[PDB]
Amino acid sequence: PSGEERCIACKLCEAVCPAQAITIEAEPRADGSRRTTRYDIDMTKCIYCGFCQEACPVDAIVEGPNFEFSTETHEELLYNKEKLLNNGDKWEAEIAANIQADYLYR
Amino acid sequence: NLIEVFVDGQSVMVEPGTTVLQACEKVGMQIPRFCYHERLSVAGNCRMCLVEIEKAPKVVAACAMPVMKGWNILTNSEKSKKAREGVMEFLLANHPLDCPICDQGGECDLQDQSMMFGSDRSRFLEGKRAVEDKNIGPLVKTIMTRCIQCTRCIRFASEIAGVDDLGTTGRGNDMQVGTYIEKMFMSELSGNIIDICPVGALTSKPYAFTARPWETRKTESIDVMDAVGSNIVVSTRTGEVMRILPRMHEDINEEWISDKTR
Amino acid sequence: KLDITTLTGVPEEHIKTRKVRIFVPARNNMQSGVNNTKKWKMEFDTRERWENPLMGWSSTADPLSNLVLTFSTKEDAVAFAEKNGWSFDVEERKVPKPKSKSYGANFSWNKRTRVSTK
Amino acid sequence: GALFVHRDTPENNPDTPFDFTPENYKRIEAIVKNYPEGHKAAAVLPVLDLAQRQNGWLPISAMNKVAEILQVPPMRVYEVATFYTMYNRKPVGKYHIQVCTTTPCMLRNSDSILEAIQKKLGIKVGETTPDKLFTLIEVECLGACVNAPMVQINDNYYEDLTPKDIEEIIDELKAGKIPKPGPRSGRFSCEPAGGLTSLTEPPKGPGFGVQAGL
Amino acid sequence: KKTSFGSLKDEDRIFTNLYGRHDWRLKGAQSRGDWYKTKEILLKGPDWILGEVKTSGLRGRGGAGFPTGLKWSFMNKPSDGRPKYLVVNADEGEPGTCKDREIIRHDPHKLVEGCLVGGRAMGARAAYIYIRGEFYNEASNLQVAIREAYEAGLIGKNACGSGYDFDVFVVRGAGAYICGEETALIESIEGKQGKPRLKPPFPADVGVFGCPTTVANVETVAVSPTICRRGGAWFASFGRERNSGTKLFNISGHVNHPCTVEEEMSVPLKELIEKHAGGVIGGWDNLLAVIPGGSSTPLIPKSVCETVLMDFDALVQAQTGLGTAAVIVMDRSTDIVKAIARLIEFYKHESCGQCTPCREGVDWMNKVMARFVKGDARPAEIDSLWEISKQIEGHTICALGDGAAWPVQGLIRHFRPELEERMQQFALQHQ
Amino acid sequence: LQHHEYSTYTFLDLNVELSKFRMPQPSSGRQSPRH
Amino acid sequence: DAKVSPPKRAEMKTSMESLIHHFKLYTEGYQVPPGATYTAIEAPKGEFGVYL
Ligand SMILES: Cc1cc2nc3c(=O)[nH]c(=O)nc-3n(C[C@H](O)[C@H](O)[C@H](O)COP(=O)(O)O)c2cc1C
Ligand code: SF4
Ligand code: SF4
Ligand code: SF4
Ligand code: SF4
Ligand code: SF4
Ligand code: FES
Repeated sequence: PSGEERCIACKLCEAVCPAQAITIEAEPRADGSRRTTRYDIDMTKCIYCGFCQEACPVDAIVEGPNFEFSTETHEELLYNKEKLLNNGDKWEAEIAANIQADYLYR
Repeated sequence: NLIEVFVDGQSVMVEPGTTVLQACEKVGMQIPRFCYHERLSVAGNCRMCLVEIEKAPKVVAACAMPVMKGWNILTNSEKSKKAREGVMEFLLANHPLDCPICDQGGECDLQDQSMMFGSDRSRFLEGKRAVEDKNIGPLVKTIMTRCIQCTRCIRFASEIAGVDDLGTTGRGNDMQVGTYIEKMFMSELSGNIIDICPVGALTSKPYAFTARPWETRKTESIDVMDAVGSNIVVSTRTGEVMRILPRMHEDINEEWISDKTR
Repeated sequence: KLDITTLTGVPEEHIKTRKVRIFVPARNNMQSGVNNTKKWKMEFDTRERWENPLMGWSSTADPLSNLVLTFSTKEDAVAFAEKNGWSFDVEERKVPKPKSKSYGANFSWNKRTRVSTK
Repeated sequence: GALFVHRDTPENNPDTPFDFTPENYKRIEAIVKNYPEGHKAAAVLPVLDLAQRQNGWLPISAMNKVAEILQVPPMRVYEVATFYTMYNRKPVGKYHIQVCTTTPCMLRNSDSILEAIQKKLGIKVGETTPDKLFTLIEVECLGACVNAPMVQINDNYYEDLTPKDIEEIIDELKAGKIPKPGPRSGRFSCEPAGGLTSLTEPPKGPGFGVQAGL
Repeated sequence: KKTSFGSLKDEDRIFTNLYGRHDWRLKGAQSRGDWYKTKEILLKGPDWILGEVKTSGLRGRGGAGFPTGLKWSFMNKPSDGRPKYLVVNADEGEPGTCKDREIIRHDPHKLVEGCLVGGRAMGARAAYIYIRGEFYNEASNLQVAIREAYEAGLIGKNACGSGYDFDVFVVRGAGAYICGEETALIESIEGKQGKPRLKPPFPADVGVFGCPTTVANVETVAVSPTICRRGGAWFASFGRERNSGTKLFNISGHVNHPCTVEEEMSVPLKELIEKHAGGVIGGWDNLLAVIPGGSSTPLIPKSVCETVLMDFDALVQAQTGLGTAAVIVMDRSTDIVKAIARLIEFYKHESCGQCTPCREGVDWMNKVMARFVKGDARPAEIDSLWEISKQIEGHTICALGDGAAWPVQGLIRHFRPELEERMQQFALQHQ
Repeated sequence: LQHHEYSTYTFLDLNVELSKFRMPQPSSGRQSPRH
Repeated sequence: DAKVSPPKRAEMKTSMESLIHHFKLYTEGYQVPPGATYTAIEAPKGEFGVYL
């Protein structure tokens, strides 16, 4: 809620990825916090298993409600940390409500 | 004058003065340890080395107990497993939930020994302790809340480095490891404390947050900074050198490397 | 004199130009466990890795970059390397030498082993 | 509540002036002679106690001076100072009131004495009076559990205390009068209060019931 | 052959000057029979002294109660060129124990002569008496007694004209209960933090300054001269078999006349409380959970106290221990949970910290016990506390852990209903 | 009753006085273990 | 059993043992005792088997 990114560069979500679709690099940021310099999910190697949503400890990475994100080029589907954060900002209102709905089942 | 002792019913001939842990090592059993390092002196504080000797009411610390002829070391008895579970529970009672952010994660003796010799749940329903972090230099990043008071760093600094600047201050659960003053631990072999520390309390500042253990590819090589020829493991991920870790060569470098090499 | 090189299907460049290292992996000094130091491993020589222009991901052209094989004994790994016609280098196993440990020595009357702090 | 890390301050910096007085140096020589040669590090506790007695508290400079005198690493002196409670690592009041609040003393309404001390001094436990003459701290078994309640001062045991007794002792200390150590009730020692139930008869004397073969 | 012990005449009392009414200086000690024919005892030989101790059947007064004669004989082996030392443990840190304070303050020459005799038995050049730092005045008294002995020639070169060179040194502690433990005492004397060693190297083979050392309680050492002069069989006469001797007892707590008294071993607890302690406050009906042998020993309910005999084995049968012989009495107008919690907090503050079991579990038990005293816990927590105590006990490097575990186990075992009642009451209060 | 009047340095002064009566101390053979 | 099945999210976020087990299970996984098995079920299309 502060606006700080939830990711703490655990890379365990990268580790559990069945298709190795997540590439993560991290360095201590100017504040000294453990943040990701690089977070990439290849939406073309992803199997949309739902892992790393269960695996990620801080709830940072979430498969949101959107399904209509078709692209006219292959490169558009190789997401970047900026693109993923923009998606999180775009869909946070729905994502938070869905997590609230299902957080007790998890 | 080898004497005969039995580890889980198997006869092993060991020289007098051999500890129970080394006798188990002879048969391949690696007694779980947190505070015992072969290079360093024996301490016995950790208490994870406790094992049951047949016909003996009290479990013994494998690290610090010399074997006696005819002893049968029951390394997997119910008593030994329960002692390991209790010691692990005590170790994890006040340990911070920093694993996702702890650099030692994936290479932490506490994690693996909990997954192998400990319970899968916590009965601790109270608040955990916190320790103010100490600054000991520009190379070792210190998060002392993760410390398990194994005293490995103190014994290393005293015995190998020769710098008697790290010690324990206070008593009880408030006991803390680190220079009482704002002293900086400076030595050629200071970086080895990062390796020796079982938990991620002491970690490499330059390597902090850069990578996780499973990702790295390990290449065995030799250092060139000095003519000692220390054997090293060069850890690379995605074609980029991530860290230099010591490799054991008893003849040249036991398990240590200089700060310049590291 | 067994040779399966023709039958393997490996291209000639990797058969001839690659050096395979037969070794017992050293213990990760970060951990005291020794379970990962009990079996011989065969690993191929490292080759070029470059950054992908689009994303910066590490790209490789070495088919055997990630190929690692486990062998119970050194002789078996050597036999496999010879049968597959790979040049092999064997590093002898490194075993921790036996040490003498005494808790009493920490409190010696006359020796230097006495410990200032416990 | 005392911290076990040292933050350098103008009062407690390493350059704070402390050196043993020459008589204390002779006492240090006497202390060192007690322990075997080559183990002069054993003098650390008595020498630190001497330093605390001389200065009233142990500054970091005092610990460094002890380490230098005994040729021991300073960190060991730091460890000894932190581990043992009696050593004072911060300045304390002229008279240190230590109230034993352990189970045996607790059963003998020690909290009453503690509260009376708090009210008279005006300071809560762990605080020093603005006059800097009294510091109140609770402690564990001081060894006179049988003569509870019992509050120790700089070095004297004022045992078998009642609220009025403790208030009177505090008044005497404020006046500068030195109270006599011992049970402030009628009893003189661990003797049964009403009367001696043992040792009523005179001592038997030398040579009593001595084994013939000796 | 007597089936009921509990009455000791003044003649048989070793500590004649226990209450201090007679002079504590050398003149008084000599007048009361101290330092009598000590030369003859020393000349008789180490073996005769150890045999006298063994025949006495004396058990260690520290609280462990190991056979004193066998313990001292461990040091009888020929010297290897290292010096030998005898360390008298005057720490007296156990909550409720005050005997050693009386012994040192009012009868120091007893301890000095006992040190000489024991050192002769152990072949020890010198004896170090570790005295609790808080006991400053008693330490000064002991130093004065030692000075008088040195002037008289009783100690020092040619001690008592026996051709035996012995020195008594008094070392004062810095305020730590753990230092009472023998290895912790040795470490503290050596100048390190007072943290117990691992036993596998035993104190006899390696001790203070890395030399053979025997650590004995002040009472055990003090009784040695009287045991030698009067004879071992004299000590054996008092008390049951294996529990022989006259033991100092500290009766404290909710008793009309708190006092320290000397009575034969095996004296009935009710007899000791009523005869010398003035009876329980409110009478015997009000008795609730007397602590038999100090804080470390588990509490016993009133029913057990009615017929219990104060000897080592009998108290062990009671699931308690004689310990330091300190009797702490609680009247029914007491919160047993609060008292046991205070003792557990004492253990938390007095823990060294090196042993993970003790360092963490004792703090854990203290927090759980505070929650219990408030009542802010579920009933299941009691079994969890029992299991935690069992984990702590027998796995620590020092008995302090077991000392912490035992009171919690005793409280659970004998007053479990009270804790559940308080938990239910708290739940009702907060609804 | 003598204990009623003891000063801060009484114990150390008594030790200083007793120094003369004390016998020669044993030596490990080295100035310090660190030596 | 938290050494085979991951702990619940609240437990992982509140308990140290649960966090350790979650970390290891989602990074290393659970070691399976050495062995081999052919397990078959009556799948809708017939017998489905895994020789693991
Ligand atoms: C935590 C703890 C505190 C102890 N405190 C004392 C003590 O204050 N005085 C004492 O004589 N023994 C104390 N002991 C017992 C000693 O470790 C040891 O058993 C004793 O000195 C042996 O004396 P003995 O030979 O007369 O039995 C303590 C033990 C423990 C575990
Ligand atoms: S939860 Fe997501 S953002 Fe956080 S460390 Fe794991 S992969 Fe990175
Ligand atoms: S949901 Fe996507 S990012 Fe997560 S593990 Fe599956 S493929 Fe990888
Ligand atoms: S910092 Fe690490 S090595 Fe040092 S005592 Fe703590 S856990 Fe042991
Ligand atoms: S070192 Fe401590 S914080 Fe880091 S993974 Fe291990 S137990 Fe967790
Ligand atoms: S049991 Fe407690 S007091 Fe004894 S050594 Fe261990 S931590 Fe220290
Ligand atoms: S290191 Fe574990 S008991 Fe010694």
